Amino acid sequence: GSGPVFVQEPSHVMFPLDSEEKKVKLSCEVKGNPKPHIRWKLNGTDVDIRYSVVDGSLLINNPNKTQDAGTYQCIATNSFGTIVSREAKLQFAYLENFKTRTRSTVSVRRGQGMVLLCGPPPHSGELSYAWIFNEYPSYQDNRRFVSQETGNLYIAKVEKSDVGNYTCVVTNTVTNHKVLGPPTPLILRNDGVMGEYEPKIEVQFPETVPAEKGTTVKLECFALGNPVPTILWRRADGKPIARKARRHKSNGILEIPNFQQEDAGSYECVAENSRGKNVAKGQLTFYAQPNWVQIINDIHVAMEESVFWECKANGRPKPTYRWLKNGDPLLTRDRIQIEQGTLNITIVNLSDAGMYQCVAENKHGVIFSSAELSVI
Amino acid sequence: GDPYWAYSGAYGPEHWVTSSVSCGGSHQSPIDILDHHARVYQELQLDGFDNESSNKTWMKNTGKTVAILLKDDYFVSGAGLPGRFKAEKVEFHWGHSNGSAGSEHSVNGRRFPVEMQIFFYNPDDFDSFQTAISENRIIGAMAIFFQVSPRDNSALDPIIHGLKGVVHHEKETFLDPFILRDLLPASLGSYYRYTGSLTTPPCSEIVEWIVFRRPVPISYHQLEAFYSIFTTEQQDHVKSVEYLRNNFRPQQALNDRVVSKS
Ligand SMILES: *[C@@H]1O[C@H](CO)[C@@H](O)[C@H](O)[C@H]1NC(C)=O
Ligand SMILES: *[C@@H]1O[C@H](CO)[C@@H](O)[C@H](O)[C@H]1NC(C)=O
Ligand SMILES: *[C@@H]1O[C@H](CO)[C@@H](O)[C@H](O)[C@H]1NC(C)=O
Ligand SMILES: *[C@@H]1O[C@H](CO)[C@@H](O)[C@H](O)[C@H]1NC(C)=O
Repeated sequence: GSGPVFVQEPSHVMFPLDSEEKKVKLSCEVKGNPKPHIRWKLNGTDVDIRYSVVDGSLLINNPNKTQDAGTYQCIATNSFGTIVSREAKLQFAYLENFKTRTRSTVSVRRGQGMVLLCGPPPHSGELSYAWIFNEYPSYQDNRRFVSQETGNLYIAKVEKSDVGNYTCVVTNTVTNHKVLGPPTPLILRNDGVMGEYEPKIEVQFPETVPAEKGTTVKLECFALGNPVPTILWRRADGKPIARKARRHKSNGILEIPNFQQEDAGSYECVAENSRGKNVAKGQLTFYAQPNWVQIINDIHVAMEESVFWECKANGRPKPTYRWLKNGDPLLTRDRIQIEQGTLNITIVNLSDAGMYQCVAENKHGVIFSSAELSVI
Repeated sequence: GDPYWAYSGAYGPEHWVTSSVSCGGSHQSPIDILDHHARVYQELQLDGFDNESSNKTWMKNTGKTVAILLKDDYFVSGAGLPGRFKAEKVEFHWGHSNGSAGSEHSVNGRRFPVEMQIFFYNPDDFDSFQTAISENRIIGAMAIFFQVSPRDNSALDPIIHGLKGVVHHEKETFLDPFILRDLLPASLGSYYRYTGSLTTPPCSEIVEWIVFRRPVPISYHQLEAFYSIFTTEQQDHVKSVEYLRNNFRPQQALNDRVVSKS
């Protein structure tokens, strides 16, 4: 005598495309008496079973990024009612080789600012970047900087020592796989030296930066310029940047670890040289996905009694709530008062028995809590 | 869709046709205008040109030129134009130093240190300049020459000041108010008219050109502001910061066309 309870609710799955398993598993193990029946959704449409389903879990033979990558959800039902799972993403993590195996020789003038473009191949998963210069890691400093967002190598002011071969090294942070691009041979063009000029901020952080609680948020800023620009980070409001923040040696990346509310607000990067100044500005806005503070628990109640049920979640922006009964949205009606994360039933009847879900959500995430109302 | 092109190099003007086939047309711009070959038209009327520009008007370094996005209503009619034309933007062409040749058009072989162009569309026939471009509709263009002068032309002050604020590719700035009329020659009486094209890819042959005969003055000091502009260029997997200089298209053959002269 019990409605469905999640034993193994769908979790995010990272499948390495060049794995050796011709199969991936999406879990949906549920316990009830009677034993629940289970169905699967993908991108909001039903999975009409090379798909297999064992003990509620969706088994895919021959996974294929194209047909299989997406957002899954399961729904479990027995005679006592229905619950819906959280969403789970199935992700294929991969990194292709660079296609073209050949770079044209490029020529730049002494004193000139330039960017060597990585042009990373098709991939899925977060990438990190390094360059190789004449067979040795390319040294970074105030004059040379590698972006971890673009993977580009920025050279503020080219000097004679920069002549040689450059290869971009790209690493998929999920599979730990590395790929090398074709070397781009670079030479001095023997016209003049480049004259002097204002810094040009060539890579920078966005005007608006969502900054997730607890994570490390990374801001970039680097400029081309002759003389080589200085890069300065500050908060517009004059408060000191937190000491926990880390600066890249070229000063081109500010990293704010364990991001918290007080770390938010407007940041500025100032690039300056003897010829002028430019500034990149952006607002970091703190956010947090919802977290359960109070869930609903099973209720056993008798006819004509009343019922008050409440769930509570934190998050930023502050979560709103909505209710499901047996998977369908439940709103205020006769006998049943639904107000944010609360449900009030004045006089219980037999028809009220069912599965209920209290849902908490903001822009950034949705969470579910589930319980059974049973009547006697 | 929008092929890379530049004012020199492997993607320079001689090579535009390789990716933008209309640049190879026979009704191309710009041209040298030989006065003795131009034939001899309602009067040119300007509307709105004397009004002060609004604070919303702004300037952008596009990498090819410095552009002024006009936010007020300026209209031109007459001079053989079919109906009324409204101004969309202004763009500039210049040399390298010391008042070197920077114009696109010339008159009797005479080039000028700068050429300013104003681009127009018929606002009644079409709801925007970009649609006009899309449909290869007729668009209007005025070409105004600048000529070296011993002292600063105060009328150019807000434009020169703006140039100082957009040294690099992609920089933008608002401008101090200016009188569009005062960037045109003192005498509007003498001008030439012909049918030609955009002087940049895609080189569409949809342009009614109004080339004013008399130049507007500019000092060597003011010119320095144009020469101080930078752009960026591409080579295989490299982007570079370069002087923006000599940003003009070479001249093209008249072919079957005649120039009219007011
Ligand atoms: C994925 O599907 C495409 C066509 O939809 C197919 O060409 C490709 O081989 C598949 N990829 C893998 C790794 O099975
Ligand atoms: C599901 O939606 C995502 C985009 O949100 C898309 O990337 C993916 O290819 C979709 N999967 C299917 C099955 O079409
Ligand atoms: C750099 O490497 C290229 C091949 O990638 C080679 O042709 C060239 O000689 C190297 N540069 C020098 C001058 O050693
Ligand atoms: C609904 O439940 C709340 C419990 O917080 C109670 O105070 C309220 O009186 C109930 N509403 C009705 C209509 O009885």
